[PDB]
Amino acid sequence: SAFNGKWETESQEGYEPFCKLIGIPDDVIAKGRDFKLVTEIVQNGDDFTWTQYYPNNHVVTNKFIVGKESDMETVGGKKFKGIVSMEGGKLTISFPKYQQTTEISGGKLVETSTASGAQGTAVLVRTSKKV
Ligand SMILES: C[C@H](CCC(=O)O)[C@H]1CC[C@H]2[C@@H]3[C@H](O)C[C@@H]4C[C@H](O)CC[C@]4(C)[C@H]3C[C@H](O)[C@]12C
Ligand SMILES: C[C@H](CCC(=O)O)[C@H]1CC[C@H]2[C@@H]3[C@H](O)C[C@@H]4C[C@H](O)CC[C@]4(C)[C@H]3C[C@H](O)[C@]12C
Ligand SMILES: C[C@H](CCC(=O)O)[C@H]1CC[C@H]2[C@@H]3[C@H](O)C[C@@H]4C[C@H](O)CC[C@]4(C)[C@H]3C[C@H](O)[C@]12C
Ligand SMILES: C[C@H](CCC(=O)O)[C@H]1CC[C@H]2[C@@H]3[C@H](O)C[C@@H]4C[C@H](O)CC[C@]4(C)[C@H]3C[C@H](O)[C@]12C
Repeated sequence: SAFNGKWETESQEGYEPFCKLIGIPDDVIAKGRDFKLVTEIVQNGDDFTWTQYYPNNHVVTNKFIVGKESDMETVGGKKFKGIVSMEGGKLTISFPKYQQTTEISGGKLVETSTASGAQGTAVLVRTSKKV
């Protein structure tokens, strides 16, 4: 039940280098920095429903079972299959060019992603507070 509830972005460390690495144009990075994503999580043990509230009523819902291959969807609508493991309370997914670790730390939702681009890699640390 640890991840349960509604969360709101308070900080995004590495935000601009991360966005720059993955092709986002600089003008929209500068506009995008003040956007604070709201996340709603229903966790029933190993069963998760992860909802992100993007601009313009663009609700992105991902459902998964921990340690079991699950159908997932990106912000752009790309469907893919993935496995979210839990390692000491930390949710984790790994691809050859992408990794994410999500945890509850100091009562906050902390999301750490790493991506490969042509320049090298970039790391984003997003921290959300409970609403
Ligand atoms: C900047 C933009 C806000 C709308 C705008 O300014 O036009 C926001 C809305 C959706 C955001 C993207 C989506 O959240 C998907 C990605 C999530 C990653 O954690 C950061 C990069 C990432 C690719 C985001 C970059 C940027 O913050 C976007 C593109
Ligand atoms: C990689 C992508 C951001 C870039 C994009 O939109 O293409 C983001 C948007 C939604 C994210 C997923 C959703 O938050 C649902 C899952 C949440 C877990 O905490 C990690 C895996 C998890 C399956 C995430 C993997 C990945 O970081 C996703 C798919
Ligand atoms: C590509 C997709 C169209 C649906 C599809 O073809 O599957 C479009 C329509 C809705 C768009 C999203 C929404 O308009 C909300 C966001 C608006 C921002 O200007 C860019 C990111 C943003 C998160 C968009 C990403 C992407 O361009 C979406 C997902
Ligand atoms: C590898 C995986 C596809 C898995 C599958 O084929 O089932 C893909 C699906 C959507 C991809 C993500 C999206 O294309 C958006 C991002 C694009 C950047 O150029 C790399 C990171 C980035 C965040 C991608 C990481 C990774 O390559 C993802 C998560």
